[PDB]
Amino acid sequence: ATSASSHLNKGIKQMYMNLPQGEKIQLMYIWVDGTGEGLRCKTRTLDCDPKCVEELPEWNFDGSSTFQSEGSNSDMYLHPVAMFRDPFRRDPNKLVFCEVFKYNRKPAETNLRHSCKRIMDMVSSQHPWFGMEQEYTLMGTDGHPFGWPSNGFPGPQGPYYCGVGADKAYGRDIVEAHYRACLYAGIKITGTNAEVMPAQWEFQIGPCEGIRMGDHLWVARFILHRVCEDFGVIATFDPKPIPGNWNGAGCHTNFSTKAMREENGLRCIEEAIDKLSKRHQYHIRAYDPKGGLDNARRLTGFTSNINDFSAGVANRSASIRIPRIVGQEKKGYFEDRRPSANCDPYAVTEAIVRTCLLNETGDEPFQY
Amino acid sequence: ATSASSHLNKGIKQMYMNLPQGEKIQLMYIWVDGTGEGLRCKTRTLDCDPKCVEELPEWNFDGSSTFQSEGSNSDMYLHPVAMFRDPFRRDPNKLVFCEVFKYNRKPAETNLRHSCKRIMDMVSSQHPWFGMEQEYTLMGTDGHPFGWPSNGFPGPQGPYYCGVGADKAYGRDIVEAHYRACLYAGIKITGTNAEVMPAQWEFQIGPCEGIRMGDHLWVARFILHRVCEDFGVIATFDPKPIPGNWNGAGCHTNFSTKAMREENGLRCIEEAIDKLSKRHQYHIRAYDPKGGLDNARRLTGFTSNINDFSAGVANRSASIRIPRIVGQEKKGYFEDRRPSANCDPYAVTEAIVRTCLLNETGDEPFQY
Amino acid sequence: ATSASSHLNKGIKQMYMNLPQGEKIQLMYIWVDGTGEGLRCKTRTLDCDPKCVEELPEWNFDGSSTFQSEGSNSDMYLHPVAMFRDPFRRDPNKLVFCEVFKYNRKPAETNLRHSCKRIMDMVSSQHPWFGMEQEYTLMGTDGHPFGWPSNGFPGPQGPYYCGVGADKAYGRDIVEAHYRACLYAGIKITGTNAEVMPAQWEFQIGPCEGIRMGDHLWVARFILHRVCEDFGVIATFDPKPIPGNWNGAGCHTNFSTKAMREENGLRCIEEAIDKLSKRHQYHIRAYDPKGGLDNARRLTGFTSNINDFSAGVANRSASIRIPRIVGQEKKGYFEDRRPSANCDPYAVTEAIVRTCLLNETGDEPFQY
Amino acid sequence: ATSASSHLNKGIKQMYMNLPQGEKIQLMYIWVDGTGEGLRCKTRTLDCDPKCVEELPEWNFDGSSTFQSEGSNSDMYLHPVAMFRDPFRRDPNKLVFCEVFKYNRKPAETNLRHSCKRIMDMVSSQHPWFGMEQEYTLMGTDGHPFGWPSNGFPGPQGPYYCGVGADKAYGRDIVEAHYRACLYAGIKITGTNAEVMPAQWEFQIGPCEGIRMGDHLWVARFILHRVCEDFGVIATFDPKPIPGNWNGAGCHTNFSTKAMREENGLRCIEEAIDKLSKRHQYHIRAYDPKGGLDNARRLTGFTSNINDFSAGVANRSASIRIPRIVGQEKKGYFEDRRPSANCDPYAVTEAIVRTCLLNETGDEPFQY
Amino acid sequence: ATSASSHLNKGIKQMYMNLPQGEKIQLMYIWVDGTGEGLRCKTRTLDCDPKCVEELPEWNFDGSSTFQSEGSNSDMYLHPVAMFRDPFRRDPNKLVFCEVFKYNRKPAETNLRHSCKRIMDMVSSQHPWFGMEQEYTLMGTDGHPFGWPSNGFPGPQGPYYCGVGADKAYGRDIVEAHYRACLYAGIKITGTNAEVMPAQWEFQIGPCEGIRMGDHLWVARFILHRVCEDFGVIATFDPKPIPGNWNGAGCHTNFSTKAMREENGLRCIEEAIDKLSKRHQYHIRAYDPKGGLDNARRLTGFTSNINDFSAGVANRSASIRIPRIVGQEKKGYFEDRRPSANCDPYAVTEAIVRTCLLNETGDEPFQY
Ligand SMILES: [Mn+2]
Ligand SMILES: [Mn+2]
Ligand SMILES: [Mn+2]
Ligand SMILES: [Mn+2]
Ligand SMILES: [Mn+2]
Ligand SMILES: [Mn+2]
Ligand SMILES: [Mn+2]
Ligand SMILES: [Mn+2]
Ligand SMILES: [Mn+2]
Ligand SMILES: [Mn+2]
Repeated sequence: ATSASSHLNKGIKQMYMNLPQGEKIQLMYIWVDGTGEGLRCKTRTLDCDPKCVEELPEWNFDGSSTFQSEGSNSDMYLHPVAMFRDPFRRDPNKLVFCEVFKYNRKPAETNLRHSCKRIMDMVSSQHPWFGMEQEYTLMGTDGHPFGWPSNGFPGPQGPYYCGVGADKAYGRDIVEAHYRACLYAGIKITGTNAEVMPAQWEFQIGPCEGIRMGDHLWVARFILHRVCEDFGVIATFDPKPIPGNWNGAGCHTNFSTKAMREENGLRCIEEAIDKLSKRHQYHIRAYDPKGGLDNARRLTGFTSNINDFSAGVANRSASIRIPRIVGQEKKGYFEDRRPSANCDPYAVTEAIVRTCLLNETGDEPFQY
Repeated sequence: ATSASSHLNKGIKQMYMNLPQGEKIQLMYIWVDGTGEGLRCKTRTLDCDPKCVEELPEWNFDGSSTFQSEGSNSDMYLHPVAMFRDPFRRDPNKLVFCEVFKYNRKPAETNLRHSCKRIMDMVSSQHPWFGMEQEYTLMGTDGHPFGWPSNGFPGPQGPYYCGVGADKAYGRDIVEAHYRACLYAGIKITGTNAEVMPAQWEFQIGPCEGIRMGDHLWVARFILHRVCEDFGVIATFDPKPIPGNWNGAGCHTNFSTKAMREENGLRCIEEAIDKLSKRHQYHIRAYDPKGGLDNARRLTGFTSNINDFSAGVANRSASIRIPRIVGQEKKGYFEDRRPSANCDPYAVTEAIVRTCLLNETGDEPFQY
Repeated sequence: ATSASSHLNKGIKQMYMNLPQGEKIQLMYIWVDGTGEGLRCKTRTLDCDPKCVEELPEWNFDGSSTFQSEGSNSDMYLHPVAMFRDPFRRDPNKLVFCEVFKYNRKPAETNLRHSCKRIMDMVSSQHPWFGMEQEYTLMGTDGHPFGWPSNGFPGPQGPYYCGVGADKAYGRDIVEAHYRACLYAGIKITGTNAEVMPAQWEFQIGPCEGIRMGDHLWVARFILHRVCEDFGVIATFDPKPIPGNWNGAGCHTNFSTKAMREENGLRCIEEAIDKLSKRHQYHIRAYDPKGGLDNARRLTGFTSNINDFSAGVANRSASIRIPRIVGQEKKGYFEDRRPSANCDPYAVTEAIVRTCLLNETGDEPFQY
Repeated sequence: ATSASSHLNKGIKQMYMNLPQGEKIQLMYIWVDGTGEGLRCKTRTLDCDPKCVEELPEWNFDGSSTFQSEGSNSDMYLHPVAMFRDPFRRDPNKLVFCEVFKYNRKPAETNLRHSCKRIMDMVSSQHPWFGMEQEYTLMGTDGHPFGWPSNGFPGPQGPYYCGVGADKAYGRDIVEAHYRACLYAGIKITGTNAEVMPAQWEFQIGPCEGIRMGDHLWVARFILHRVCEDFGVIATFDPKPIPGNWNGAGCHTNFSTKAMREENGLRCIEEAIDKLSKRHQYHIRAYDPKGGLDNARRLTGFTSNINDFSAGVANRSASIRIPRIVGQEKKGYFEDRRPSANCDPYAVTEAIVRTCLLNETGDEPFQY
Repeated sequence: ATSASSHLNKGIKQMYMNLPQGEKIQLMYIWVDGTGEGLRCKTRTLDCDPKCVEELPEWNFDGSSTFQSEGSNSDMYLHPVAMFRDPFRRDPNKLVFCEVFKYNRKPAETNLRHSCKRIMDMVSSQHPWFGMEQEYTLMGTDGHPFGWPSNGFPGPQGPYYCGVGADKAYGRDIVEAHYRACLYAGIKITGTNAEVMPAQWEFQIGPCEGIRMGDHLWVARFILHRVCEDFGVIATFDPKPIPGNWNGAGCHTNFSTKAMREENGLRCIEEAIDKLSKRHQYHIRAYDPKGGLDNARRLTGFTSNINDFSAGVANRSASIRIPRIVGQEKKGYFEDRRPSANCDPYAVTEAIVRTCLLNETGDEPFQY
């Protein structure tokens, strides 16, 4: 069951997009709404052919329509912070991820990018590298996963992981289109695979230094949403898209700095793991938009326990996993398997840096 | 009845694949899962534009999701061994067939390529050439062959063999696409034809010296699976896809060495045939993933008998067939008609070489 | 009602065929099965880029699957005799019409091309030119003509002959595609038209000297079959596809030699017509694969009578028709309207030459 | 695929038929058209409430519309000869099988009942008893058997004979309704079963003395036609409804007289069998409306050969079969397995009586 | 996916069955074909209104069409042995379960009722009571269980056992109709329930002394088949209708005699259980038509192991279960959980009596 807009003749759209647009450039403005998990987009025309993000002009939108402000002063300004080519409108047009701001220049409630960027500007001396493996479930318009039998379930799990075939991988066309669009847009995407759950996939955004990780992950999520809209399906980042004995959707996070990637860098990995063991409660609170409510359906064991912390080397069921190659070479990175699929990358990255590099302690972040 | 993902608009996918990806290269990693008949695929991005297979980096995957390992140490490393262009992502992207290894560098349970490669490295002085004619049945998502009437059977056998017409060949588009993809990828494919059973086809991988035969056959199987996934059907290698008076799916194997292709080389053919007559039980055990259980439904006579060995010149019903041209010219090769359609090419090729060139005897292989 | 394979997404097939195949060349081998009216095809890969037909290698196939041989020695060799470009695989790939031979080099039962070629090698001094107007009926997979109402008939005959419009010509796309494919392949096709019966068309293969007529007609029939398979319909050459007051499908034959096309050549036309009047029974026996059984449903008068011979100038209902322009100019050719639509062109052409140029008499052909 | 009239709401028809009609009585007049295998029906209202057939009035119809007469004098009179209750209009209304007569009181071309009744009036002293097992194929409106897969065939023969289950018996509702209607109408029906061919059934009309056999069989055929019309399918009496390896539809005939059912009556069975052996050609000519043309597709062996006569005890493949119980008890009847399913019962019964009781000889019947 | 005959308008069938048939009585003859698991039915008309089974006449049928005899003497006689009212044709018509016999009065290959009846005539002094709980799976015409999602599976097992609701019980209408038909026909049916597998039900035939158990169970199976045919689904008695983690279909058997139901009758239960422990191999061979081949897919543990025998009190996983109430009261019966769902009740009952009451020993039955 696909969307009604998907059944429109795409040949007409291809013919219309084949027109030479000319000097005019369409700038698609992207930002995060008040829910903290959704995205919003609207386009504008610019004729100067800009080169840098700082050249792009500020924009404003009605925040009362995005669950971001009341009716008194509902106007919210958009400050561009990321600059990417548009894969749905080819090279001349561009994708613009923006930072939401209130009417009085204050950061919005869901605008975690301001604090995240401040933290990484503080810690840039250590060069923190992040990589997050977003896992999403391809769902039809009917609320059930794509390709799943009507009013039923497919076979048991096990053949679907990284599977090839009509009965092993559902909606691979969406994944291929999203991969090509992310490569075209300049998103630092490293790879993709099919997860254990059928119609559930994964794409790994590559090492991005600091705020670039959150920027690239958010733009990749928007690109995936637009590709699924073109194909007529819905990509949901719910941690537990289907209750029962089905694999949950999570977003593991890899963390590494200059010392952790240097020779004999395992000691810093142990220090970071101990700090995360100390701040497990804060991290699990900050690893999803609902403060652990959504992640309680994925990290239920039977995925590490939500209420119990555990770490180890090459442990799939541990909250923090050290790659076996990292332990063998005594250097590399460590993977945080706690964050959910709908987690805000800015909050996750900020919490990881605060616990590791800033030695933060307590139950609340410290304002600097 | 095709897959639900097939009904997605392919024009959108074509438009997205028309984007210039640029310097980034997608490497699709392919390996054999724990079932020994299925295949798994997942992709990664590499920016160095590699030339040789040894340059490609090693990868790891969760073996517990592919019926290959337990939960203790479920990580399995991937060692690339074959290097091919990607027909589904054009020239810059590549297909990578990999060798599965355990966490402690030991070969996996289904990783027969290690022993096969060792054997052919031993016997490379004789230059063994192999060619296997894989026969597959095009099945819809409903478990019945493609193009077959709903809840029924088509006309009797005889018009469908190498037939041309709407009512004589089912799913020829898949066969043409697979042939073009195999030619593009560099797979040494020689030809194709429609088998006696409707919707059942065949493609013959050409003479490949040693381990290249298994590599090319496995990559061709993966390419066929991906093409059928694109078209929305399922290609099954079951030896007896439909019970009753319907032709079974098998994978005949041609074998030849330097002496067997030389002048007056028929004597070596007789020696090899006698050795296979001696080791019929071992060969029939090693000619399918289930140790003769699957092949018991195809080689039931009425196809040579599974429990009875027979060989001859230009004999269709014999286990080993000498081509009539080979007998006329007193040189050439001989065909082994016993292996099933789901047989692992590595095991078949290794058994043939062990019986012929290594003069192996007994009921178990000898470890060197 | 079209075939289930037709509903497959052809965009995927176009994308796969857009790949550059490279140096490898696919040779599609074509031959006539044991029924004498059907065709069989299977392809092979050749890397030498051949120029002439004699360079192409011989092939073999299982004759027991084509109603051509018993189980004792079921292998039948294929000897290429015609060389054509492949319209379904573009210029580098080629179509190969082959001559079927038994295991002991003897011509097959349905291999009339050997005797036909011998006869025309004998009579090449007179330069016999032949042209046959094959008429076929476009039928869906349901056994009823294409575009005909479900469980019914269209309007009465008369508007459909050479008609233009949605309600006047059924399946014109197949005819256009077949015409383009025949022109691309080098088939000497002269024209096409819609016959009186709806969904029944006709294409006229042009003057081809001797065995070339049979070769080109058979290759054109195969190309039509493949085009209909691509479009999902079935092209039947039955003489009476639909019983009742509907036009039958026939294949008229034009015959001319050097003297018949020369000045004052009408006398040779009268001599040939008298010889055919003498040998009407032999010709009507040899003008269809069933020895007049199939043609008894078309040549029933109400089309000349099957049991009565008649000839004249510009007579539609006569067995032999002299074109009015030929009579006016006292030179040209004459048309034989007796052969059926499923007639073997080799047998028809051989019988015509034997009666006209070889002055054959009796009820059986004379072996030379 | 059922008829369009079948999809009409039958609840409305039931409601309308629930009305009390009153004193008026509907008389459905039945007769055989010019084809000799079809039936025609039209009704009239009579208010006298008749008791005997001779009371019913004569009727007339346009014979030019039933392939029975030319346009000069196309009126044909109907003479009622059989009297039966109407199962489609309940007890007060009646079914009337009539005898067709020309304008000049001469019997029609297809009116074999006159000669048949004369013969049995001659031979009534011997009390000939006849029973014919009509076998019919339930076909949908699309020309393919009922319940058969679209554009295909069901499983092989063997499970369908007298089968019970959804996949073993097709259209059993029609058979049950026809059995109930025949029992209600007074037709001497003995039993029913499912034949080897799927959707092919059989009903055996019981021992009827003389002309009553033909009358009851024709009325039963009409009742079956009307029941199939109500259900929306077509009951065809073609001897070979589906070409190939499928069971044909035939109408075996049992014959017995007073001496043949008496003690030590086997000698008369041998005499009758010898007479039928003598007159096999006449019988096979007179056992179908087309003079053996239709039966040539059923009695092709592989059913006794059409051109070869054979008889025996408990022989299924013999033209004449003596039941094994009859041979054991030295009395009873013998079965004639030659007549086709579309045979006229009057002609079959008349030929059997002429050969057995009247000792007729030659190639043409003798007019008395 | 239901049968095409199910979509016929049942209002017409109801109207036709509403006719008063009168004095004529339809006798439906039922017997077991050569497969040993299927059933066959065909009807005849009798006008004497019989009271007892011995009054009914013998019948004959073509055994070559039921996989029961060769073509030499294919006639097989039917001897009625059970007498039941017909629920599909109301009170006047009757159901007749018959005993198949060869042409020479010898019992057929699948006619186990003769030996079973002889054994129970021998052992009638002890009054053996049997009750078998047949479990069947309601399957559509497509080969998948009724109500299951197309190309998929429903939720996991556990809510479906004896469930009530649209999503908990599939095809309850068939079960209710079958229960009513069995009660009407006089079948000693005790109860019904829905098994763990969805669309899989169970009906328990009550205590029937000796051969009556087999008779009633076979007639109940035929009634279930006819009811499913009316509703358009297929009732399969396969031991493992769906491979995987789904409950298998079995037919447990309760056994009790006069001593076992008397006071302090537990000792005889122990003796019988010990005898069955001794003869486990013979029983498991004789508990299905395929000699343990079918039951190997159901009794695989994970249902007691097929190769391991075990017995106990109130043990679900044991081959022989003593009911807990029986152990508490020291009297009653014991349940044999080994027989499969397609088991012949005659063979099961005969084996149980031979092991228990006749003290049979060895690997083959002893002919008396
Ligand atoms: Mn992963
Ligand atoms: Mn991972
Ligand atoms: Mn082959
Ligand atoms: Mn072969
Ligand atoms: Mn014309
Ligand atoms: Mn013409
Ligand atoms: Mn019969
Ligand atoms: Mn019979
Ligand atoms: Mn139970
Ligand atoms: Mn129970």
